[PDB]
Amino acid sequence: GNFNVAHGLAWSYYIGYLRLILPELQARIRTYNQHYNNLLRGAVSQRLYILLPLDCGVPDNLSMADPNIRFLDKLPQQTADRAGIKDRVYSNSIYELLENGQRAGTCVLEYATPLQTLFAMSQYSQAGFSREDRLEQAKLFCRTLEDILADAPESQNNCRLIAYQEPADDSSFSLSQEVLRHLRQE
Amino acid sequence: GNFNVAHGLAWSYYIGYLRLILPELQARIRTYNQHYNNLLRGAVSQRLYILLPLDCGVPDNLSMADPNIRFLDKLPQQTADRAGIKDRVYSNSIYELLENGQRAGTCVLEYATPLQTLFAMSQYSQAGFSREDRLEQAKLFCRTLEDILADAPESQNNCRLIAYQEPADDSSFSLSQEVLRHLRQE
Repeated sequence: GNFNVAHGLAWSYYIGYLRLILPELQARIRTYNQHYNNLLRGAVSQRLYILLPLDCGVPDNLSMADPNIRFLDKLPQQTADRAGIKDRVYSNSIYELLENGQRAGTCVLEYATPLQTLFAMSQYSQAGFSREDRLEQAKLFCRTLEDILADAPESQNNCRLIAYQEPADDSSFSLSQEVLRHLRQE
Repeated sequence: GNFNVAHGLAWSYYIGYLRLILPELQARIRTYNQHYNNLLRGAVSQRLYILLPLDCGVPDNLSMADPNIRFLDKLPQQTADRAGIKDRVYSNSIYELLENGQRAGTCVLEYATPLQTLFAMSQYSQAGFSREDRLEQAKLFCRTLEDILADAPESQNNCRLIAYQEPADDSSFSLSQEVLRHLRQE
């Protein structure tokens, strides 16, 4: 009905990023696990885990968001700029999920960048954007994003959305646990 | 009413790019004209000219779109990553507008990137996006973009939108002339 900025954000994210990165994602993780060391087999997960914090807060470093999340390595490149699409290549990060001072899991992990736009709008007066407005568009962003992936060809299979909202007060939340739950699940 | 992907695209473009680049645009052009050579005064225009082709076609190189548009130089950097915003710095291009094999004008010039998303959607089956759909969203993108700039603080003053549509057949159009008209105008 109204403006609904989320719809545009979701499509740009998929068309301009997800669809270009996802196809070769499995291969780049295979390279890290099997072809970057002859003494050990890597155990990096097979999917791109996309953090979708409804509050749209996106820290520069994951560890600060949670100490139990630690940067491990850069996802190896392919490498091919001219495969057709061009934007390639892209920088991606592998993280180890700590639990009891012990590595519980490992995976390529990142926030949904468009949420920065959402966050920035709410902090921009001319936008007339409130907290609830941000939440509304954030939820919407996820809904339309997963709607897109469903119609996608296996792109949904190389990818998983981790949407979550933290309580406002007396808030006990563990990002790593949230991710782990997802990793562990399969 | 409906999805209207343009609204999101316009806001992301302004919030994530225009608003970060525009503020220091005047200074970077002042640097090129006055502080990059002690033998001559540069004559680069004072505004960022944004190409808004309604057909959403965005060539890698401007000259191919028109031979009379020639890359001249990179817009000098500031340079400051941590001014608050971070994405900075950004690469920008200065172009000379030829006319009769003679330089008629010179300015920092670039396409509105989000139009690539529009173009890409129309070429994506699952989107259910037609030519007219692309045009509709393209026009909409410009409308909401200029709506944003109007409420902006002088950002509109350091910037100018060049929206244009080319005829389908027997099409005689000169991009350089279009830009020049704009430059000349002031």
